Amino acid sequence: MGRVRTKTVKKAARVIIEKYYTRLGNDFHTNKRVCEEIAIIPSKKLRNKIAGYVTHLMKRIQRGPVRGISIKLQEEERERRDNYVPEVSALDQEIIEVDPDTKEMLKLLDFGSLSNLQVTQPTVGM
Amino acid sequence: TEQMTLRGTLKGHNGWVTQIATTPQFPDMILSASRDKTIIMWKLTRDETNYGIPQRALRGHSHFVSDVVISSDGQFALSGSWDGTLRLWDLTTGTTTRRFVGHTKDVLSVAFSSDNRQIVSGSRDKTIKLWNTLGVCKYTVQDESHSEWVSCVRFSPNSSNPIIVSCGWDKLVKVWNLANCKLKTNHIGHTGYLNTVTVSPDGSLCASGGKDGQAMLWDLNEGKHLYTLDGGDIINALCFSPNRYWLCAATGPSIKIWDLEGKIIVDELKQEVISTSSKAEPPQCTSLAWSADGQTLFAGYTDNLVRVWQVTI
RNA sequence: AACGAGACUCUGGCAUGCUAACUAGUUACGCGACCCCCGAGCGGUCGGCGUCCCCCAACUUCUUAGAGGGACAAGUGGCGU
Ligand SMILES: [Mg+2]
Ligand SMILES: [Mg+2]
Repeated sequence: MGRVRTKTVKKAARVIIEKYYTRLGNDFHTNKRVCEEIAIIPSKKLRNKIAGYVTHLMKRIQRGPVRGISIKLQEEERERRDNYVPEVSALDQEIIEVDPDTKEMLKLLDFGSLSNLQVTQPTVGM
Repeated sequence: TEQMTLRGTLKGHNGWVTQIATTPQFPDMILSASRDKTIIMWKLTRDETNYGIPQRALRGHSHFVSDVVISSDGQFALSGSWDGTLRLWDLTTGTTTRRFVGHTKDVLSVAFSSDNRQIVSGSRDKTIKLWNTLGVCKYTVQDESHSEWVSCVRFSPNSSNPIIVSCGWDKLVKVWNLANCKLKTNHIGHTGYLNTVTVSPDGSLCASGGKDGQAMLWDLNEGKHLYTLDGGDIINALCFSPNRYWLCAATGPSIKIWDLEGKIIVDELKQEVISTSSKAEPPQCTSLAWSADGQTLFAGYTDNLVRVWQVTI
C-alpha cells in the first residue's frame, strides 16, 4: 500500500504552514495553488503531496494545537493565560490552619495567632 | 414581519456550486456554474413536489468554472474558468460564440457592462483585463494593480461617470475610472484576503468582505468608509437587494441578512441540524443571488445543492 | 548530517478544452458517375451501396504530437494513546 508520507514532504508542509498560516484554508484545490505560488517545488506529484498534507494539518490546527508548528494566533492564547487570570485569585482563603507539632514548631520561632488543631488515630491505616 | 422560508432545492450537479446568476428579462431560467466543469441552465418549474430541472448543460471547459453572468437580453452568457479562458455562450443552443484567450493563470471573476459593450476579467496574474465584445484585448492593468490575486472585479451600474472596482488578496479595495483605467482612490483595512465585492443598485456603496469576517461599506461618491458589520465566521459572497435596503451575506454554514436601517440582522438562514458525528459539521455556503422579483434568493453550497429561500409575510 | 528507500526518467489509462495538418482524416454538399428498386414513386425527385473521381468547401470527432490539466488517502463513515 504505502500512503505514508516522507520527511521531505512533512518538513516542507510544516514550514509552509509556519510561515503562510493565514493564506491557507480547508480545501485542497486552493492550498495547491497557494503552495505553488509561495514555494518552488520541482515536480507536480510532490506539489500535490505537500498540498495534501497541508490540508490534513490545517484540519487539526482548528482544534487543539499541534506540537511541531508555532503560529501567532495560538501563542497569544498561551501568553494571555501564562499571565495571571481571575480564575486563580490569591491563596484561596488566607485563614489556612495547622495541626499540633507544627504549633509546637512555630512556638520555637515565635508565632502566636490564627491556627487550629486536630489529633489522628494513633498509627497509619487504623 | 418579513421572514425567510426554505421553498425547495435543485439537484443535478456533481461538485461545488460556485455562482448563480439571474436576468430580469426571463424570470423562469437560472444559470448555475459548478466545479464539475459544466454550467447548468435550469427549467424552473415552479411546482412544489420539485422546484426545477436542468434544461441544458453548457459544456466545454478544461477546469473549474469560477464565474458566470447573464447578458441583459437573456440570449448570451459570459463565463470564466480555471484554465484562463473566457467563453461567450448562446442560451438558445450552446455553441460558445467567442473565447477570450490571453492569461497565464486561472480566471477568477467576470463582469458585463451596463450595455454589454466592454468585458472585464480578473485573474491570478494580478492582472485586470478589459476586452472588446469581439474577443480582443482592449486594455491591461499591469502595474498600479493589486500585488496578489485579483479575487473579484465589478462594474458600477451608473450612467453617471463610470467606476469599476476590484478586490484582491493584497487586502485592498481599488477603484478605477472606466474611461481612463487609472486609479481613483484606495481603501485600506480588511485584515486578511478579500473574497468578494459588490455595488448597490443605486451605484453608491461597495460592500466588501473576505477572510476577516467583517463586511465593510464604502461610499463610491464621498471616497470614505461608512461603517463595518462583523459578519461572524467568514464572508464568501455579498449581494445587495433589488427592491430593499438589505445586504445578504454568505457566511460559512449560514446566511446573514441585515436591515441597513439601524444596521441590524434580520435573519440567520441555517439548514438542517443532523448530529454530524465528527469534524466540520455543515456543508459551507459559496454563492447567492437575488431574483429580479426581489421575492426569492438562490444559494449555492459546497455539497452540490442549490437551495431557495422565499420572503414570506 | 551523509548514502540507499522515496523523490526521479520512460511507459499504459483520460480531455468533443488549446495548438494544426492534401506525407492523416471526417462531414458536407459542389459534385459527376456506376449500379440496383431495395422505399414512397416510375425507373425520374426523394432516398440506399462505394478505399469510384474531384473541392483555392468547413472542420480536427477518429490519426499524428506538442503545451498544459488531472489523484492528493482530497470527500464521507468506522478503527486508531
Ligand atoms: Mg537523525
Ligand atoms: Mg477518515
